[PDB]
Amino acid sequence: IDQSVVISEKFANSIFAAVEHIKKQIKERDSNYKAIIFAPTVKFTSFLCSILKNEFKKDLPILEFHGKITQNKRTSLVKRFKKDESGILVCTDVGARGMDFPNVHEVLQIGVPSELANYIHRIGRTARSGKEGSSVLFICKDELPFVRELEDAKNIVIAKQEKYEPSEEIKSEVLEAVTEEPEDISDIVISLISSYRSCIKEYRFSERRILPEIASTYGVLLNDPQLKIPVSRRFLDKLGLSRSPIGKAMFEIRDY
Amino acid sequence: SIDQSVVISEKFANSIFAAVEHIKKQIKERDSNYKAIIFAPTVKFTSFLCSILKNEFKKDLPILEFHGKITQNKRTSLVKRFKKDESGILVCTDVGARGMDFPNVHEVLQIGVPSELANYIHRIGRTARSGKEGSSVLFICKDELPFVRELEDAKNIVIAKQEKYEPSEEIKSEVLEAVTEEPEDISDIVISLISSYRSCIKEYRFSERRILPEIASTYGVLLNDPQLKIPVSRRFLDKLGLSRSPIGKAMFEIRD
RNA sequence: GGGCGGGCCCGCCC
RNA sequence: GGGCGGGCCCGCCC
Repeated sequence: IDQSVVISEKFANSIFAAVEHIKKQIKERDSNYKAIIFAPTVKFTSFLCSILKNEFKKDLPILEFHGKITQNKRTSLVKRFKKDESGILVCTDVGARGMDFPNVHEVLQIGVPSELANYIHRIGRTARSGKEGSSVLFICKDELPFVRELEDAKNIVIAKQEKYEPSEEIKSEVLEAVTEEPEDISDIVISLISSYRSCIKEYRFSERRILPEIASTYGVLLNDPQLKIPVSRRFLDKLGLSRSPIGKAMFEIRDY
Repeated sequence: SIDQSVVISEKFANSIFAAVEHIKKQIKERDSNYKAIIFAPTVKFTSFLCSILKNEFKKDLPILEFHGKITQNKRTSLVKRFKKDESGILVCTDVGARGMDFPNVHEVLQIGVPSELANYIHRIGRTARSGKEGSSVLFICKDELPFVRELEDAKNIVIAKQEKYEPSEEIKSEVLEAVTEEPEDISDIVISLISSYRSCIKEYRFSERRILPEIASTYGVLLNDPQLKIPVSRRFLDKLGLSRSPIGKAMFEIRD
């Protein structure tokens, strides 16, 4: 397994990095690309499918797959993806139940996994039964402590590292194809905020840095970097970031 | 070291009385030095059992409620507490088993069959530990019996002591009077049992035509009107998929 | 001791 | 789509 890790300045930029990477692979392989792309939350998984569809609906079949997909539909698109020699399966850390897919070229990871163990489980889906394979972990600056934890804990090193700053061209291409409304982007980012908040201690993250960055994804996606997430003073209490400067950095109070 | 027995009652509901009587006896004989685990199929039913057992033995013993929908903090504490207690009854579902090794447990009671054939073993493991003696009592009803035959054929276990049980009018009144729950709650409770039992029919070779009406009849029995059926909407009956079924007519009273 | 919310997943049934 | 049971991680209040 040829493991690599693409670091970006902002969490959001991991999205672009991934889209670009996919475009390159499709061009080189003439649309003979079959990859699994993992995501931290269900809402963010669906969000990724939209983008990937708007980008590569024509070239590849984009498959959404997570816990909140009904069992019938889950059984059918596992069978389908087993058959497909081309397509991208976007999913969360779903159970291995019957997740043995042949001829998978790459496993992509946008953002760290919920728990340290899953990193191993994810890359297992490629380079099996003799075939070659690659893994690409797209993270941001503030997620880095995860890689260190992979070594100290599970004793795994990622040989190839690389920085990434997105072109103004790619940012516009992606964001333009985003049809979701602000209320949906908020739901999406909040699910990320909660996910990342849950794995701070485990990955020795810096709360004061990581949360604001994740939240900033809201503005970045709505093409207004300095626009913060609108919430009620009550909702903020419900998150427990009410009297916190981190909260003032992440959110815009609107209780009037 | 495990003295296994099984008390068969005519109706599911009667297993409740059988258990309460059993517990009273053990308390009398042991002068309240009784420590037992009593397993239950659903959460709501577990809580319902705690109410009864509290009204019956709050003075003599500590009654502890323990299931998946108990918050992790409260779960850590009452595990510690029960480990320490030399007297008390833990009412729970097939929870855990993350460190569920409780010392000096005298009996494991089981009201109704377990969800999985395997769990029967797991449950009785909690007694007769590290040399000490222990006993198991399985309270079931006529229609659950196929479970015992399945235990032999599959798991190759035989329960030596059997006993048929028909409750006195005295005990029925003692228990039911202490029940503070309202009819809407008794409906919620029985429905959880209806669904639990419906999920383990094929596995235990139960007769749907017999077992479900019996479980549902628990509603009347508890409200002291044996022929009173469970009130539900034609919509709710469709949600369960027992709409055009005679079994549904036997279990429910339609109010569309 | 009591109350409440959030992220991910698994098993079984209709 | 719904139901029953369960696992892991996180936050808040008294």
